[PDB]
Amino acid sequence: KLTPTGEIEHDSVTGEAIYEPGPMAGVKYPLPDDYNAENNNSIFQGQLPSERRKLMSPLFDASGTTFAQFRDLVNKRLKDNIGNPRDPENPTQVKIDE
Amino acid sequence: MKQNINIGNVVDDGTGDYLRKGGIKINENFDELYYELGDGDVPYSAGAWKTYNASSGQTLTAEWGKSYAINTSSGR
Amino acid sequence: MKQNINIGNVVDDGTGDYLRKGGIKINENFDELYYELGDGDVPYSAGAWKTYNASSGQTLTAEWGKSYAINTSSGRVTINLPKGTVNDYNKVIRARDVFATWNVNPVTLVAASGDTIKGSAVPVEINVRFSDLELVYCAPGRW
Amino acid sequence: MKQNINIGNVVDDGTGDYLRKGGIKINENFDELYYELGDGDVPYSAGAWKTYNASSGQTLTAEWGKSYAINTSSGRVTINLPKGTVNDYNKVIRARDVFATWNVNPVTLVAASGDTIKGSAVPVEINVRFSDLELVYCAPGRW
Amino acid sequence: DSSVIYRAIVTSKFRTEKMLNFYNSIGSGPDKNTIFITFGRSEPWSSNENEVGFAPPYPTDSVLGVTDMWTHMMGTVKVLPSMLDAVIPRRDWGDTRYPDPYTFRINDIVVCNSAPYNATESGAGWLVYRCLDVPDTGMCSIASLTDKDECLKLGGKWTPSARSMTPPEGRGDAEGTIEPGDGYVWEYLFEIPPDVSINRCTNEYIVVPWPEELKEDPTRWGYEDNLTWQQDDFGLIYRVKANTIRFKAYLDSVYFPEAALPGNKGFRQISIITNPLEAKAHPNDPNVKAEKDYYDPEDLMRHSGEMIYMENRPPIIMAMDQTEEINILFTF
Amino acid sequence: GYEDNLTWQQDDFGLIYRVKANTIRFKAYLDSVYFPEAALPGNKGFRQISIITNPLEAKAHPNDPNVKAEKDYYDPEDLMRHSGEMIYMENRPPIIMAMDQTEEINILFTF
Repeated sequence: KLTPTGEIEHDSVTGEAIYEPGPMAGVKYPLPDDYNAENNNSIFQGQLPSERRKLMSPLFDASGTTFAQFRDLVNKRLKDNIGNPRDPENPTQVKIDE
Repeated sequence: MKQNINIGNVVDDGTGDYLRKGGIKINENFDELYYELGDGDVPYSAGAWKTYNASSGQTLTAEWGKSYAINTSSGR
Repeated sequence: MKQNINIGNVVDDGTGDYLRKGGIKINENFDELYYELGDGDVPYSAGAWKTYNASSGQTLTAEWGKSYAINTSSGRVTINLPKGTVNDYNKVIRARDVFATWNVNPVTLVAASGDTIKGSAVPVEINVRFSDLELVYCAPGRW
Repeated sequence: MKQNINIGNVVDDGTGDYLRKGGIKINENFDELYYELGDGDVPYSAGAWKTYNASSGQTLTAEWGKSYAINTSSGRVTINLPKGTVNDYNKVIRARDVFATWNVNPVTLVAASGDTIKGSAVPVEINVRFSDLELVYCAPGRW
Repeated sequence: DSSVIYRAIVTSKFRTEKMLNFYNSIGSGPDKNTIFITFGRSEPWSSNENEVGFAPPYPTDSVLGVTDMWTHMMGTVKVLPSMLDAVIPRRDWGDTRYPDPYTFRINDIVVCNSAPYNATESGAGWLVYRCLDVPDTGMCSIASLTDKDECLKLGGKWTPSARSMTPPEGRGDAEGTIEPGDGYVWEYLFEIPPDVSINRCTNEYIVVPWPEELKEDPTRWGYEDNLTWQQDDFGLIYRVKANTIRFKAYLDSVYFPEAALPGNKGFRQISIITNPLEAKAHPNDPNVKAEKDYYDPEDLMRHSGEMIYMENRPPIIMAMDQTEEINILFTF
Repeated sequence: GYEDNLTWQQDDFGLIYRVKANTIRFKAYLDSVYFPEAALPGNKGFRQISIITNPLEAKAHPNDPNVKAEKDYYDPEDLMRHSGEMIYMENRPPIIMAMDQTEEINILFTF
């Protein structure tokens, strides 16, 4: 939706704004044919592969990343099954004693 | 005026950054300058061109200075 | 200094943007334009801002400009910093804020090696500029 | 110049922000940090500092200024650098940087086109007053 | 159900720390709680009180249940840290008045050396031993199995079918083995000086020292000698897995201003409150936290501090003899 | 935001009681930067995630005085194996713990 993290919430659930998928999937693009300033080995491996294997990285080309903090991955979250009224519905994990 | 953060570095993929923390720094850097000369500036080097344009009142008010005219037509 | 880099793709979704690499750029800007005034802090923009406080030591030193002692009553001063003589500083004296018998001396906050060891100063001169102090450190009433 | 927008903030995992629009704000922290200060910077902070070598023709201009050597024995030189209807320049010259007969000369690094072939600048003048500007090219010692 | 599942249990050592947290929480300055014992309730309830059974009014934790309490409070006593003590279940070796005198589970702390039927060393000391192993015979624990070791894997609690002759005799770990004779491998852990045992230890529980009194000498506690890979391992309150604490005070210490009432009519309900403020004449005064030693409950502000425990009991009239004792043993 | 409450001066400030909080959780940030070893392409971080209390430093050579351990993200070595007492236990079979992905552990007690 709009500019400023477009269409803040729906106001129905309040909180943070919705996210549309946008450009979906494909190659990771070749990178600027080097991508490695010194061609260094960075943390057990060279810079050209890995050294940034993360599927989620800020491009400056979108407002998805905001600032500071971190982005939380909500697809995988270990969910307390039994708890307060709120609860995460269908739970991800369960504690079963001996 | 030289007290500002370095704001992290690109070594390989690596780790230590602050990885978007640095705004609170990045701000101070800007926040150094735009407030270091902040209520004022240098008028002379940028206060030259404009008045080569018309004689109009050309407000320089309440900071720096503006219109040197550097050319003919009425001097403003 | 007219050399500065604007960091990468500026707009919207895209596959274009800078590799997180940018900050390296944005790293440099603050460097360069810090090397603008390496130590330097002029008063002149703020020149009369500071000293209004009582009996201010008002250290502008090593580089900075400071002071008025605007409303005076100040019995004011200014300060020095030690040697190293890279020829940078500024100082606002009694500046454009109307001076009075509060006066000051460059010796009257802390001398370090500076001020040339000369002492006191005269009453309200304010109009126009009273003093520039000196770059580096060692200096009398500044020429 | 007090014009720059602060790019918002962080907030942990995050809510609202740039959304990659930060530099498109942040780059503007550079403009009024350049095109207000863009070309002529302040030499006389770092503009006595570069002549510590000899009579060499080190040419500081096209922005600010450099060479007072801080020292005698420099046989100091100078250039005003080119022409062309700019209006932007200055320097510290000797000032607190003390040169005995080292002088400096607007010739000495080959002023060339403008300047009216007027010789140099003072020998040891060092303390107090200074060789200041060449507006565009042109100075006959415009101090 | 298909999801990640994690199986987690808090360790028993958590409790003993929590116990060690309640201790040290008693002190004069702020952030150190101060506990009081309260009695009160002079007026009898109903007429069936003084009979058998019949139960008291069951106490409630609401605001109404607190308000009346402060109206009936006869007297209070301040608990000093000295009169609080750690305690553990005591199994006297070879005593016939408690189950399994001659047999012992895999790890069970057992005091010996007190009373004649166990002798071991002299010079008293009330020695204590953990028992690291047992003879292997006799069917034990889950299902059937047969042999000890296999019964020790797959959990299990093995009970020796052979009486253990003689008490543990030594000063150092694993005193068994090293001889064709039977017995099993008790492990010395500390000692109880005779002076403390006549006071601080009842016959249900034996004291184990706070990791303080072990300083300002260890020797009194027979801990003066130990393996100690660490410089100290000083507090052994963790070694025993001491799960509980015990309070003791003489009713002559509690303060009754009236002094003829508690004797004539008993205190029917006891409650312990925390952090009372001193008497304030009007709400013109700053809040102060209660100190000194006695506090006639008139000097306590109403609802001044929070109360962790209420008891309601039949009259428990008290004689003025200089010995009768409070107990109130906490299980933390 | 107090001083609206006259019942405050009744029982000092504080109020964790009036809410009847009766539960405590603490959390911890596990950043693969602090443990660059371990965090390599393939680390599987299999179960075991404990808690503990009051550990101690390596001590250098064993004879010495001993210090309470105040510095964050101690490596397993330097801890005097089995220093302090283990206050909690858990087993979560994989987890992941890849580099650059921080880890946030929430554990909730009623004590």
